[PDB]
Amino acid sequence: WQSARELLRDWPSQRHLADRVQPLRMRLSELEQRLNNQQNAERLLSEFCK
Amino acid sequence: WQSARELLRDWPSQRHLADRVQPLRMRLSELEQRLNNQQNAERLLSEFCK
Amino acid sequence: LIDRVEEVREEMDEAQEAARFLQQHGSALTKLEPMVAVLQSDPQQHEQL
Repeated sequence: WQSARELLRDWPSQRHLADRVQPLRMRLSELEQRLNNQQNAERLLSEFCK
Repeated sequence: WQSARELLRDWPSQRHLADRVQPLRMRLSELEQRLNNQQNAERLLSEFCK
Repeated sequence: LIDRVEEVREEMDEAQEAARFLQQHGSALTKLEPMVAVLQSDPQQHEQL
């Protein structure tokens, strides 16, 4: 009884949160460019300082 | 009976999603700032085109 | 042109409505949830039942 209640507790949450996957895809892709460009500019500045 | 059943069905979802208000709040704040940046740099871009 | 602000703002409307309602009735819902089935048994309907 208790376990099943916990399962059906999660189930609403499960679908609701899984809906967000695709937004998260674009989010992660977009932040990747932050990573990449930060690294690139780090190059550039180090090369200049040299 | 039926209305109560539906209420207790939806109530989980409400709890699941309520916590995200602030996670949502910073999210939209940052997103809207980004859109403002888009608009602003767009105006600058158009002024360059001029 | 994503303009996600529409979607996230709508999500905020939903989530803050939800928090408001939870504050509004949270105790009431918690008190009802243990004995919800009683709603199916009206005392006279119990005898006709």
